[PDB]
Amino acid sequence: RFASVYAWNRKRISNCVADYSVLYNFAPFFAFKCYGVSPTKLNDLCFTN
Amino acid sequence: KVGGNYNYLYRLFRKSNLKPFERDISTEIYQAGNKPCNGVAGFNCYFPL
Repeated sequence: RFASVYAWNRKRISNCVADYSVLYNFAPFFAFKCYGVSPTKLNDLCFTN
Repeated sequence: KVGGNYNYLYRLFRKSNLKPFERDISTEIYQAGNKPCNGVAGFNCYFPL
């Protein structure tokens, strides 16, 4: 179960492999939009937070 | 124009980098690879223009 929108949680990830493989989690997505970063190129990029 | 000027477009992502002074008139959709895409699709089969 997820949290409400007024008390949304935030989980910090800083010491894990950023493997963007969201395809196996309900692949027929209703709204999959990307802002500033390409969809397929995100898997080969490093960030801070 | 106010919410117009659709005649000028661009390509945000392509299957391969264009050669120097290379021109591409076609605007086919990039294949996803992990999922067979014929028409519209999700992750990696969006419209380039």
